[PDB]
Amino acid sequence: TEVIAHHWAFAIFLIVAIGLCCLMLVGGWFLGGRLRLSAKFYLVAMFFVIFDVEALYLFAWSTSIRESGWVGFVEAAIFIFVLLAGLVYLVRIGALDWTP
Amino acid sequence: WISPELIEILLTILKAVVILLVVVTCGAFMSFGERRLLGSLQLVADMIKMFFKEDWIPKFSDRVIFTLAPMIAFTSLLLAFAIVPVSPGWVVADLNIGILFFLMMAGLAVYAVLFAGWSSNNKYSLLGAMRASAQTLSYEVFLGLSLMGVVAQAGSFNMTDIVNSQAHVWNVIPQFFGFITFAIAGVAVCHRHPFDQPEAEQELADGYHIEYSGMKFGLFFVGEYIGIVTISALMVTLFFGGWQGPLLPPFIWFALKTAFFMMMFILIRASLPRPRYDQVMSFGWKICLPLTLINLLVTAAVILWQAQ
Amino acid sequence: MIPLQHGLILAAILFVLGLTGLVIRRNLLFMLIGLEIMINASALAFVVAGSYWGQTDGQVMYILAISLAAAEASIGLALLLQLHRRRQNLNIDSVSEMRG
Amino acid sequence: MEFAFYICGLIAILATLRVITHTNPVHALLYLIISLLAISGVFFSLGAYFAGALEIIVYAGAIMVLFVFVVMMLNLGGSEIEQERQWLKPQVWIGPAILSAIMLVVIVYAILGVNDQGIDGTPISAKAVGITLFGPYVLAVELASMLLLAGLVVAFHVGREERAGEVLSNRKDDS
Amino acid sequence: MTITPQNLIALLPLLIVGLTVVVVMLSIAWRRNHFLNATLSVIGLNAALVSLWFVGQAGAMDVTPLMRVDGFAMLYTGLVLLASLATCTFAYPWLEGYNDNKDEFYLLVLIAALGGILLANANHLASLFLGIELISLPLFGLVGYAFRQKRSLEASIKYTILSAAASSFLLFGMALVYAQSGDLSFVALGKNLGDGMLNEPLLLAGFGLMIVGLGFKLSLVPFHLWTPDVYQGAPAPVSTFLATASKIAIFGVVMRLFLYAPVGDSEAIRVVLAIIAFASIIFGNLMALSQTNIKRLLGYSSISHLGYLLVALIALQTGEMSMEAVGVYLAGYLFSSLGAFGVVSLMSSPYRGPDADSLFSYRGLFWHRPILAAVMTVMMLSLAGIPMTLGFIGKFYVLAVGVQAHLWWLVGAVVVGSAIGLYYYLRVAVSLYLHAPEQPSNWQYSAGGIVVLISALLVLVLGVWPQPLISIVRLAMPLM
Repeated sequence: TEVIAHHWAFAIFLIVAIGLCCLMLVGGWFLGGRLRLSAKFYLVAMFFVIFDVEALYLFAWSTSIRESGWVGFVEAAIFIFVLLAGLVYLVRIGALDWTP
Repeated sequence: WISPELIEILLTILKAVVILLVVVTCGAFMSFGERRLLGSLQLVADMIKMFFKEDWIPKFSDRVIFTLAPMIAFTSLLLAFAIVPVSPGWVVADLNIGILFFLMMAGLAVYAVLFAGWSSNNKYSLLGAMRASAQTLSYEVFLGLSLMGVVAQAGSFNMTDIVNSQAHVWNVIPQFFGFITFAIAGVAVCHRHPFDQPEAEQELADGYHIEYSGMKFGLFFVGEYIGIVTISALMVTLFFGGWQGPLLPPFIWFALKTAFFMMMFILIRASLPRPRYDQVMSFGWKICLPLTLINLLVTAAVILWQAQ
Repeated sequence: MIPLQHGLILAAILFVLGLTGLVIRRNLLFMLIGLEIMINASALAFVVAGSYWGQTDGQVMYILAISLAAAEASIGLALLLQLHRRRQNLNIDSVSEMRG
Repeated sequence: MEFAFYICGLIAILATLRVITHTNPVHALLYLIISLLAISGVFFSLGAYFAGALEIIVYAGAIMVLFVFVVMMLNLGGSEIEQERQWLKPQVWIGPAILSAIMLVVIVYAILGVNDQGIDGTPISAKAVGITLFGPYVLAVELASMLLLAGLVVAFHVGREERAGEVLSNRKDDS
Repeated sequence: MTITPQNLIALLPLLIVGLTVVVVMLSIAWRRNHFLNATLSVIGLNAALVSLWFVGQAGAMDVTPLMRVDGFAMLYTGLVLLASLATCTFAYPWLEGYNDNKDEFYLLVLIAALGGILLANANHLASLFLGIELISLPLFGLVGYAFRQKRSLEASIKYTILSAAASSFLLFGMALVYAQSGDLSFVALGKNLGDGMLNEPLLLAGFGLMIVGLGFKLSLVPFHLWTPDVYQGAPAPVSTFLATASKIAIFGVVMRLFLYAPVGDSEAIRVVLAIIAFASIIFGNLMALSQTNIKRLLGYSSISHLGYLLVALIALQTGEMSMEAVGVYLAGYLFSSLGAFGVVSLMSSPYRGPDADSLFSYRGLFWHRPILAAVMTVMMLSLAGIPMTLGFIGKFYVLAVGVQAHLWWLVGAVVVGSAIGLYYYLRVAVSLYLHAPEQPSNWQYSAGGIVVLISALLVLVLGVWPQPLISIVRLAMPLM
């Protein structure tokens, strides 16, 4: 009898936000009378994807930080060490600088 | 059919609609506020002019994603504001994932830039959209870790638990590295001035705002500013004291701190120049990400040390 | 409230549609799209299986599924970029130089 | 939260059906985006809040980003393949469809015959996933980090440019 | 459950392989050197072997719900480690004439060795899935390492797409068996059932989809169509690795799954694998008949050898010696395929650019390199189930296991398949001694040479005297 009201508020918020944008767009509408980009952009998107999925393990670690003891801290520390080893490998090879 | 449960539910619906209108008018009004800091009826006049103008669909484009890119740019970072609590009894979303939802919205924010770049049948606009999208990906990768510093300090994702863990000490002073990384990531993702218009190094690149006229351009024009005000709300509710103050009412305190942080954003508009693209990407990949990972490890050791 | 049969049938239908789109389409990009559809369908089936028994192992298997999806998407898109840069076409029936 | 689950599943099936039988790929990727959103809503309706938040964070916030990034990068509209229109020919369309539909009917016959206790409540938050992610399942995330590192190494080694230029016209066999 | 300090001893080969992964990666970042990175990888794998000896000095226990370490896990870890060592020693002369970077190869080989060790130690469904994916995904960049070449890129494309499809199949089947049985452990996949209820639809269909995925990963029929193209397109050390170590680890986790789970008593999965093994042996020996390329022939030979492994696996619940037979046949098959693919790698070394077509032309091999021809024909004798070689000992064990549990159809299939197989085996053996129509001083080429001749001496000695192999296989017994 409170979370149902909160879910209803979320629903009307979403529905009336999209409805406001729709009515705004149609009120603007009603009145008045062979190449290739690159490969480094794909590489930086792939860096974002892989480090975001490793950041997912950090996301799930951050909620259970206290309930897992020092052994969980050690495991997340060696996880982050592997992550930073990959990042510093990427830094040192030269695949991370842009140089336009 | 008069029942007090229906009255309370309708009052909650009224709270949702007034917070939506107040955040929309806050962005619209301090758009003019920033333009004065660089006449509140001038935005009403601008809205009338934009309403009484024809939206141009290009004849080489399609009528779906050309209009859906401003849809994303407005509504994604608009519903990002549903997370923010302004008071113990004036919140619209009390769901458990109070940080992951903002991460969803920031992840979907890149869709507007990409879809606008394809929708403008123009190679230069496509290259500019690629540059902007690469930048915002390169900063939203560690946006999550900058939020996870405070998340790990406060335990759960719920913003109520965040602002109740801010009772003894605000999270700005133990985690200043998380604060500056989140400020940098929020500047870059919302396309604020230093990490803005990456077409400055190539004349074969153009903006994605071009070929947008009337309402489809006004959607971006108000969407970036609703985004920066909800990023400021995220910032205060995470690192500063959410609704916390000695004497003045909590919503007054929240409004004062939000206003303070976007006058700080006006100071950002005034002070620093725009760095080069290679420097921006090299910064966001080499300095910010190891620093926030080290910040997470340090706050883990701290919160596991004094755990008694 | 929700039976397991309906959720598993939804996941199975998604897996069937992803396999169908993987087979019937000649484009490699659409083939990768269908592959991610089957990966998401198997992940959805694992989520329903975990949510039925009340254990958290289904969500962990979902995390492993999306990690595999991320890395495999990165690898497949790099291979797609190389195939476009070399063959200048994405017909998967064109690269069939290996006869029996 | 049952009618929301059913409608999210129905529009997910519809969205992926328009994904499978589409012509230009950016609209198919958009349909897959709303399909992933619907499956995220399904995940939310079953108490797996972390799973749906993850689908829009990772699967719809990073993976579809990679797909549209590649598509918007190398400039396919499906050129020289839309005009052929092989998938909208029937002699190729009956075979795999009825084969994989035979698979569908046999696997949903295998679905039935299991006792129905229903999807319960008690939504599993990220705290439970955290406490069972670094307890019994430690080596899962350690070697998953190793697996993601391997995938990054593979795709970087395969798909880099080897040429200088932020605008490149297509040469055969890379000059 | 938590991991005690004494539980770190059984974890030691995996930790050593991960430590040498990060050490090799930091050495690539700091210097980008070839010889130093290859030496670091070899030193890491050797230290992992000494760590395996240290594990053998310690006990055999369940480290986590994911992994249980015992003699079976030690044996398969050792086999995968020495196969990875052989892959590195065959890959250094091939990478000596490579134009692009040549250290990510060692990084991916080390990560795939880690995945093989995880599959050897896998006591869990998540551990099984993660192990086969950690094997599959470095092999994408291993196969497509020579992505300048057309055929390697095509093989990488085919392997990546089909492995993604089979991973989806395995994941959906694992989801189905998790929906049926409320535990992801191997030992608790049918514990909630009993009194003839074990043949339930959901568990059987999920195990069927898992069978589909693992039959892709073991080149079984009719999921074997990826085998010859992937063997031919990939570089010869990559073919060596994905023939020996990947398939050894995947069959080891398959045997552990079918031993620990109580679905081995089901008389439907057993019949399905009987049909699959029959068709695998017969079909692979049939399509290996009219083959001129050696890599496609070795791929079909691998299909037949996993067929022999599968018939050795069918009688696991009755023969009581099936694990020992599988271990002995895998040692023999590992050494024989190692020697054959080592000859293939040494004769196709260096890379010599992507423009030149990398055909083998094994005819006349004796007249310019006699030792390579000798070890190649020794391995060709070994793969045929011919005596004075270890492959005959493995075939004898497989036939004894098949005839102990009265698998008459499968025994006849093994006999017919071996009789068909020795045709092209001895055809290659003769052709490497004929006259060539048309037609090495480095230390590491000599290292590959002593590796392949040590493999030849090993198969000859264990063919004329297999008793130490039987003693070290029977000493490694899993906890029932």
